[PDB]
Amino acid sequence: LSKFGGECSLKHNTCTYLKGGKNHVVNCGSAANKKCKSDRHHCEYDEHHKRVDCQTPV
Ligand SMILES: [Zn+2]
Repeated sequence: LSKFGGECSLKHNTCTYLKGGKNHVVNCGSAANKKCKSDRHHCEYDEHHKRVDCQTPV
């Protein structure tokens, strides 16, 4: 698997995702369409393309 799901922190602006059954962290990004806008919202990290999305529900 190279796309990982998790939850974003509104205060820290980060995506905490599961990889190999353990929590890992990446920053969401600072732009209006990238940052975490709702606490504990779903996020996805695509490790293959090095892209994170802290705003799409799917
Ligand atoms: Zn490729």
